Amino acid sequence: MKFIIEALKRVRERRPLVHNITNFVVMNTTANALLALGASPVMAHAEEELEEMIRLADAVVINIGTLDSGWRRSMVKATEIANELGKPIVLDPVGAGATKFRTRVSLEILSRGVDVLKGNFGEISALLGEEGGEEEAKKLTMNAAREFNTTVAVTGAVDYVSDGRRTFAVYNGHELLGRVTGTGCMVAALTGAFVAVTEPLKATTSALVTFGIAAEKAYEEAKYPGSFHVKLYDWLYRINENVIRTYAKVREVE
Amino acid sequence: MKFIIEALKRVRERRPLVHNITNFVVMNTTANALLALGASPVMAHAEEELEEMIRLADAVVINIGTLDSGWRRSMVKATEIANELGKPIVLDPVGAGATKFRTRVSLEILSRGVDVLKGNFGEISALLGEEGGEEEAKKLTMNAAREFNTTVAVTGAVDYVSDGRRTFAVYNGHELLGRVTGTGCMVAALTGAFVAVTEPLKATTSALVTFGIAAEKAYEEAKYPGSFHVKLYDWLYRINENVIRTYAKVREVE
Amino acid sequence: MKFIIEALKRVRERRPLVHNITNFVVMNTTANALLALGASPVMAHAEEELEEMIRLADAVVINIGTLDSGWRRSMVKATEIANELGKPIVLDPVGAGATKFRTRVSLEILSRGVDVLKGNFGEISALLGEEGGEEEAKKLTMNAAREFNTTVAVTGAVDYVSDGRRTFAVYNGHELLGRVTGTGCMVAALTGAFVAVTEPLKATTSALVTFGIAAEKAYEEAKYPGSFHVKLYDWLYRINENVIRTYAKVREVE
Repeated sequence: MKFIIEALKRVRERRPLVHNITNFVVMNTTANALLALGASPVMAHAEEELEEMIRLADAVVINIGTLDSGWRRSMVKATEIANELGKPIVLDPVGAGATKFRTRVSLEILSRGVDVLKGNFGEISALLGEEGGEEEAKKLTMNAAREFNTTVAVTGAVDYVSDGRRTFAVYNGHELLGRVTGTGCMVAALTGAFVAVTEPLKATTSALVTFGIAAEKAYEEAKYPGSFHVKLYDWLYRINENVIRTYAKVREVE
Repeated sequence: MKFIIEALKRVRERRPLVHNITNFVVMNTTANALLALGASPVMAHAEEELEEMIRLADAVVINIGTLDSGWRRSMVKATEIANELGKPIVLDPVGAGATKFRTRVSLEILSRGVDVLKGNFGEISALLGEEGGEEEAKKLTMNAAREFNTTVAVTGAVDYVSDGRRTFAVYNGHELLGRVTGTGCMVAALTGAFVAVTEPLKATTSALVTFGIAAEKAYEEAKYPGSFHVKLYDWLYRINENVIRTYAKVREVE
Repeated sequence: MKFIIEALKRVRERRPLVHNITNFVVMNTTANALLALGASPVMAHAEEELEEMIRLADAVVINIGTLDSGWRRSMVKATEIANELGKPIVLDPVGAGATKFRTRVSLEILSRGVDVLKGNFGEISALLGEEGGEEEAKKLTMNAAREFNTTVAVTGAVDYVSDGRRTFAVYNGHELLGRVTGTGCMVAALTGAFVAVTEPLKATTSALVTFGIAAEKAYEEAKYPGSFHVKLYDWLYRINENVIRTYAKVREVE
């Protein structure tokens, strides 16, 4: 899809700085994913520097994977600062639905407003439920997008992305991603780079297609978890116009 | 050994959720080790969600590698919650004997009760000493198991595992593991998966044999630290009945 | 250069313990870099064990990449403890100049005294400016070294290291390092190992040459970010006298 190739080019030409207030398991992993793609990561959470860092950044990615009271304070404050400045925010509600704490904090951030909400079926369904696979996943994506007035992506074998009016289905990816931790978190981080250079719906769709293709390419070279993980970074770096043209599996729905 | 092949099969069929309250150096590393083996990891420490997360989990792994007062509180509380629910607990006393703080916290957790205590000679000897290589390592393993009323593993060139009555010696492994950080921590995390599906003595022995074989297989493919580390995950995923049958080096002692 | 080959040999013969109070993104990464080189890492920050850990260590590496009020307290206390004991300190002012918080904390640590200050042009220039490319980088390195009464390294395409009286230029390295996060942090950690066995100027210069060569060797084997990252550890382990003799690009300036 044309806007995907152009978005990737924009990310690499502009080299956006993506501020991550993320979890301990994906600190290095999402930073390297961003660098491989062509963006620049910065991980910071101290309330003493949140304003200056978010001012410096082009986008903010919030990941609650390993949150606690201290990080929650930083994440909520960051959301308020980013919204005041108009810096796009990407939220990955890791574990929402698993514990009330995660569901509560996710809704708290969503109440203030984010630009992209990205999670799996269970996480997004839990958020929409508390607040109030294909056809059902598509409906969930749309309802959540309207409910939270933002662009939502419900990831899965087939990913669905919607801003409430338009919807895209992404078929790229590989099941071995299930054996590498924080892959959805990598997508959230990459989305941060794309949203810095293009609107939310196209940015998130572009992130899913790009990462999904990288996963397919990585598997071609490595059939096992360890080597496969390494190849993900290789392909986030190597993916280009020709690869997207030949591997992209995405369509607009409805 | 037959119970090892069966334990591995059980881990992969049941896909247990292993809750880790661990150290910053091994967050990603132990999560990916668990995923490669066939289990599911979850890293969480917030006191606001410990009960719900431990309720969700099938086993709890505590690693004090980078502890502080805040994490200590979470670890002790987790131990009390897990014991009330009957969820097996694996403790890796990283650095016990190196600082009083680590020795103290380890004994505090052991006093409440764990199902598996796993560490090297120095760590376990320090715990047994404060509380109160082969032949000496074997005796240490046994005395510690009776002292702390649990299954203990003293890792080394040859690993010893004992529940106080029975003891096993594991000869699998490779010295290059000494050049990859947190490998013992990987074993503790994997033990969490095994203990969710089989009793402590067999679970820990199975974890040591499985990881030890993965280390041997990884070295066959990679002779240097970086590439060797990557291959560990590949083999935790590839190891199967035939590999265990042909590579396992384990025997019951006494 | 002869003192580099000898320093590397000393690191591997003595296997120094390098205490790191570092950032979340480089926890595993710097630990494995140290192990590959031949040193032993230990990551600890709890005020309850700082004294015992620094007493145990041969050098202390402080990295403010993901600091907060809690870690700042630990870092400042560690600096005071290390100086009282005479344990060499390496400071990597990650992000100094980006936020006042990072600049402030860096200067606070520098005021108490460190043995090696290592950062890029922007970070060191911000510290020297607040306190008060080649020719300019060289002048910066020298002025900063005299200003902070320590050995300073301003990293870049060409690295400059000076203790205020003597200066060295390092030409080794590869641009792909820009696509792997925390590479400068890896150098700071390695410097911790070298400074434990040789004086600051030679230790830092040796660290830059060794890592720079590892980068060149890694690129020869891997042209993409993921695989390249893995090969860095392989070569920190494989580099030896012959490789240094044939690849080293370093000279004393002035």
